[PDB]
Amino acid sequence: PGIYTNFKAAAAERTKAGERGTVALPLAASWGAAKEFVEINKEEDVEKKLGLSLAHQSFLLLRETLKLAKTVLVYRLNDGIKATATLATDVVVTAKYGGIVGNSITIKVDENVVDSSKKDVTTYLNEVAVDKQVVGTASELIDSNYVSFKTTSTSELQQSSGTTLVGGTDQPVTNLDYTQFLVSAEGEYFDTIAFPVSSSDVALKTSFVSFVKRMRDEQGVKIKGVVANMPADYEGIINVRNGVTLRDGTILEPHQVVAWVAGADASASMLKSNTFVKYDGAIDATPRLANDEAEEALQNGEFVLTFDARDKAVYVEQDLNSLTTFSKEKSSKFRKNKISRILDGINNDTRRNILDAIKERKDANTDIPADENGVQFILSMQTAYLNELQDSGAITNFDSTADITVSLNNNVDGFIVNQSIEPVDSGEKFYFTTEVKLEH
Repeated sequence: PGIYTNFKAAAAERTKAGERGTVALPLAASWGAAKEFVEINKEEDVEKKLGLSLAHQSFLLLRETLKLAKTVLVYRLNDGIKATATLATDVVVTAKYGGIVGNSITIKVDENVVDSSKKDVTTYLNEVAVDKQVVGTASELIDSNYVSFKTTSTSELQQSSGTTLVGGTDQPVTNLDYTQFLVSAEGEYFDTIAFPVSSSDVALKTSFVSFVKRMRDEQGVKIKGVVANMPADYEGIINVRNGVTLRDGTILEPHQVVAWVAGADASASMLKSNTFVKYDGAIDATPRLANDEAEEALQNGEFVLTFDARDKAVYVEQDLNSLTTFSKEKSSKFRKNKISRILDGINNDTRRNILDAIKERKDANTDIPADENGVQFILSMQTAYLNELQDSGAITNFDSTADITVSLNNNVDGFIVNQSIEPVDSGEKFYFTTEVKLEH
């Protein structure tokens, strides 16, 4: 227990096999917070939080993401009119959220059998009860995750056989909504973010790539972005090239395939790449690419899917990112996602594990001092982490001596952690320096 085991836990979490990553996915639904995220891990979550079944057509992309992602943070792009209706006598009942899902809501108020002085106000959603309240007066009605009662002066709860709400509607998705999605994305913890925007508007795709560039190289949060046909020449973006065709015959354009790829990158282990990973459910890659086109594509940092007629399944040609223009600073190695996932991860954990210890030592009233003892402490901690990654086989040739160093922020108000790590298969140690401030 305590900080220590947490640091090892971190690295251990990085190699653990099984359900993984959580990906932020923008979608349009007919029910929900609107301009806010919704966390879903189980199929039930979908219906309970968005009013429809996960099998609905509205969640096509969602399902594709869930094919490999453990968690999906769906953001409602749109919004809509809230269904309404007047119950018995002046009892305005409006749906909680906006959207056509409110039109499936229906309140049936009867008389109480265990007390003739009260009424049995129940709310239905598609002929299935979801909220029942046994109240005496209109005021005793407490708002639910489905309705909102408005008690007025002339309020009289008359028995009703079944009055249904109406007027629910959802306004189509505007390009503005996608911008707001990137804004709310700042306050969410996810591994990968998908941008299934239509290949039409180029501006959006650009503003998306910028958003990712900031998050990573400016805010320090090393996340991955996925867009279709968008050579951002940046190691933080995956450029999906082609699409696929599912068994049921449905055709998925590359801008849709991103949904899957997002979950694919988000679930990938630090030890395993995504090359030769099959796209479960896809019977063909449309369009297909000839050897020269493919070899060409890869050369340009494109994430391509190829159909293997032998095993009759489609798989990832190579887990690469849009980065093409390399250099002294960041070598070519940075295009290969495997090497990147290790690096990104490391850094990411370095900063969070340090922050946790900070705000944890503070809760015990033993704040980590900005002196030599503080440095040593953190150094010793990160070291445990680093070694763990070596043991789990994520990184090799790690010398606790000249590979990790910690110092003061020059303003003695934070810690600077410099480290040279080497991802398993890649003869090259990379230099990484993360700064953590005692008070953010």
